[PDB]
Amino acid sequence: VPISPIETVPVKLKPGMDGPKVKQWPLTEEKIKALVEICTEMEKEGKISKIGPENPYNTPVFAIKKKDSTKWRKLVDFRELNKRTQDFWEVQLGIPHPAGLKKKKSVTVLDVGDAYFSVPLDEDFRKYTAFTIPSINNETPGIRYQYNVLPQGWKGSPAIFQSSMTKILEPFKKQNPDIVIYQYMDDLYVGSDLEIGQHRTKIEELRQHLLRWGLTTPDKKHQKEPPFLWMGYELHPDKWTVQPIVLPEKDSWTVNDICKLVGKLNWASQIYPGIKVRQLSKLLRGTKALTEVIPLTEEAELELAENREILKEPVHGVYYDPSKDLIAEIQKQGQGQWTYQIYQEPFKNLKTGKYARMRGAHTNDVKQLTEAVQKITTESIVIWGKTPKFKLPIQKETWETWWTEYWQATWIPEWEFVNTPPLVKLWYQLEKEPIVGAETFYVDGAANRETKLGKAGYVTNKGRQKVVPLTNTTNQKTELQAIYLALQDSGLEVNIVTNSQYALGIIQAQPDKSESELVNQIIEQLIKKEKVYLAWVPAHKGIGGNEQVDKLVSA
Amino acid sequence: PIETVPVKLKPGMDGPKVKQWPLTEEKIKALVEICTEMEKEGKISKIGPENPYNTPVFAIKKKDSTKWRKLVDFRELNKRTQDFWEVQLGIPHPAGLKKKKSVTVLDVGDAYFSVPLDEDFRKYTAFTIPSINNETPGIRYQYNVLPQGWKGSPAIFQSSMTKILEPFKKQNPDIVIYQYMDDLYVGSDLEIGQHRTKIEELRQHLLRWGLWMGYELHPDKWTVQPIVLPEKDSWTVNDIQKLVGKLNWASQIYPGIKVRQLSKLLRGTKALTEVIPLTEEAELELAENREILKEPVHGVYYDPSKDLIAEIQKQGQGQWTYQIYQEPFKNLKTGKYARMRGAHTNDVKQLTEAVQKITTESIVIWGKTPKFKLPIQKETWETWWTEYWQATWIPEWEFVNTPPLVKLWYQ
DNA sequence: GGTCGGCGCCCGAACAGGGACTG
DNA sequence: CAGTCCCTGTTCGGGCGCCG
Ligand SMILES: Nc1ncnc2c1ncn2CCN[C@H](CP(=O)(O)O)C(=O)O
Ligand SMILES: [Mn+2]
Repeated sequence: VPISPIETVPVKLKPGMDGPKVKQWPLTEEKIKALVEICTEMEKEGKISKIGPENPYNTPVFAIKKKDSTKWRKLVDFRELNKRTQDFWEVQLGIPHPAGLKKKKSVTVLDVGDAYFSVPLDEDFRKYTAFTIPSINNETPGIRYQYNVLPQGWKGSPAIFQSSMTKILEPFKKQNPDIVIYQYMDDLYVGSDLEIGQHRTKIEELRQHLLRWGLTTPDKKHQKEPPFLWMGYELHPDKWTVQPIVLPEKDSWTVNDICKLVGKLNWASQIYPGIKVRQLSKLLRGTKALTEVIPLTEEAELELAENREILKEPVHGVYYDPSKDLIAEIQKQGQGQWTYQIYQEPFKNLKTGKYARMRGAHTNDVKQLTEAVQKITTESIVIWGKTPKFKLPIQKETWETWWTEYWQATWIPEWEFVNTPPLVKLWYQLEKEPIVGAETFYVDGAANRETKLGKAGYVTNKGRQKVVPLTNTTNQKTELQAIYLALQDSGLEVNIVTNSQYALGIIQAQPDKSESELVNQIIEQLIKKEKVYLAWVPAHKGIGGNEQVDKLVSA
Repeated sequence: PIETVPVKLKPGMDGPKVKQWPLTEEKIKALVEICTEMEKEGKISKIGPENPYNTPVFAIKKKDSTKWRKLVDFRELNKRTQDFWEVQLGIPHPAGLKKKKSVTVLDVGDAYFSVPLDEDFRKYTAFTIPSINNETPGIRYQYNVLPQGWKGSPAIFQSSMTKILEPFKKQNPDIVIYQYMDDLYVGSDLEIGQHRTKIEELRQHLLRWGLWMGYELHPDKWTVQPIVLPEKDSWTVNDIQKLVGKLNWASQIYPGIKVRQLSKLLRGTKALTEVIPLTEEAELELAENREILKEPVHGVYYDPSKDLIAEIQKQGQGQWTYQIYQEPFKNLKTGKYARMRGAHTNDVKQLTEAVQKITTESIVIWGKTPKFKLPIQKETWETWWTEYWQATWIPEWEFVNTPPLVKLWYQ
């Protein structure tokens, strides 16, 4: 076997584990023909070699159909080899996005043929890549081969290729510095601001520099005319858009078809704005089976019909202009949902997206808005390497009042206000000093860990009082219930004194939504009030009316 | 042509496996240049995906410094080689450094590139440079000399360092010199003028051996923030209630705190704003508790084996309090920072500045770096913290969310 | 078909750490 | 007191999409 012009990568098994010795699958006769046709051809080019009984290893093998071609693809079930192979550190830190591309005078795209089959494998490793090809007869001993290159199906093959590819492109990139080469696996986006005459010169220079190392650039896959097809997009000299997206239209929906739908909805959310998957993902919660049929809810059928109408009209993105600033703007779509658009010129979207993660039981729009900005800021630095300027539906004074008082550290980058309802605002403000002329409520709750019963009430400075029996409760539920009562039976200004740390904390974080029903009722009574002041005291210390009520709700 | 000091990981431990976080444009260009230069000077060399170990990398600018400085987050590596730089080749801590009138810090990380690293240990120094929009896969490197930011670097270089400092420590025996990571802490009681002169004497004393910085400290001017009680002339029910809760929360630190007489003033179910006169027995319980808060805690003392832990409280209006302890309620040092950079406009910049100011005091006083309990969400911190870092070291931290109890540290 | 790797989303289950009350 | 459980937040395992 001849020597490959590319450097090899040393690979070891994990210390203390031998190669795989697993039985071969039974194969259909249509795939056995497709395999031996590819097995014998790759043996001629020096890509696989026969082995005798000196190779005690074995691994399964199969084949699937390639997309839009009569040729078959060969894959290896290395599930037992990959377990005992050494760990690798991948180099593909993310997927490139067309919004980060800069306007280039000349563009060229090409894809090399049989990428993994043009890069060699380490020598000392090929013994563990043993497999059997079952003949058409179950009695024929079968032809045992072993791989010589990167097997499609091995966990180290993609990592080895991308590193070997970058090492071969460095001498071309070092001699051609102003040639932007987006390198993703085998596909090469090549752009330059040189004149279209000198462009094709560097094209063949690279097509000959790649050929020197065993990399063929077929003229079948060569692309010199726009629109280019790159990473599942269409690249025009001024605009770009995703390749068409096809959604299933099943009459009887299963759980798998929702995930196939939800997954494609998230992929479309990068340029198609306003996509919502709140109610469609509400179908997947607590579901037991993957093929279980699920009837579409009324709120889910509406969400699907809206997304279908959005996919009807054509949308397109633009490219990144490093001269003008980056802009991102968010909107409050639904309760727990957000959508944003990034652009440089108005209505010329670079990309869109959505944030809808619910963190914690108790939250407010200002908490969620901050969480969305961070999701956008990280996303932008990935693609453009900078932080965009933000247009937020929150008043400047509304944000100022929040972060100055909040006990956590929180901050938002350079932003400006935009008057697009619904505006994020704090629905209520706890006073900082007690209110003169307001009734003072000393509340406490208590419950029994076994009986799940308890009381919750209050005493006031005006002689008012109440205690309520409670069922199926905990000590924490009572202490909140004691506050809910004080808010119900008070005027428009009320001072409340509790000895529950758990209750005071949740309320001071000014939540406007919650998973617990009792919290939502407490929030509702707080918005009706004009002035509310809370305070904390240590229980069982004989304090004001706190002891009197600690003994009233004691049982 | 220098022999390599052989090092090994702590037994039963694999190398660090931390992903590289996304970086801005100005940082990636600052790394590509420095790595191209360091590769040309043989300090680093490119590697491949066969190395399963990796470590984050990013760049900074020190205070009032234009040049970019490469920095590596070797925290996960230093946790996995801790037996080397504490048992075999440990650096003593001068107890008199904290008592000096002025101390200056010097970036001496340039000298570590003169010593080669152990070959079997270069596998665990791998890092990856990201590209904007993932134009190219990860450009990887590994260190061929002593890396900046490691813990084993000042331990291997300690023998060569002492011989460089002896001609200066002999001429100036009254000057304290401490080496922590890529920084050299020099403390003297000289006047501020001739202090800066001896610094340049050492800057040239180090340049002739193959090495520049300058940051001034004043450890004698470091104060502690005691627990204070409000001195009012008229108290309401709410004032006394807040006072008791504060005095009760402090009673865990000072065991001699009592609230018996004050709780008797809160006998009736009185309105909060109602003014309550202070009884004769209560006015004395208030005065006695004020003096106990002046006294230092009984039984508090630093333990070299225990880890340092520090908490930070955001007090609003640019105010920040902090405490350093090893055991609960046994605080080694309290304090308060005010009017830092980013005051009244950026919390994260202030919190980053506070972590640096606190960590610096930890190196001067104990020679250790504390693990931080930070009042910020994990996602809010891991996004913005690198944008305001100005130090060559990085402490460990964790994220908390304790709502305000009763203001125990700030009035 | 039931291969690898990367990144993204959504879910539930498992993990974990602090606060009140109890033998 | 150590032993809980009440509550809340995090981490990870497992589906689909997308790319090659
Ligand atoms: N489903 C798949 N499983 C494994 N590896 C795959 C794959 N889709 C693409 N690749 C790598 C590139 N493959 C082509 C030729 P083929 O598609 O015949 O493998 C090339 O190497 O350029
Ligand atoms: Mn290809």
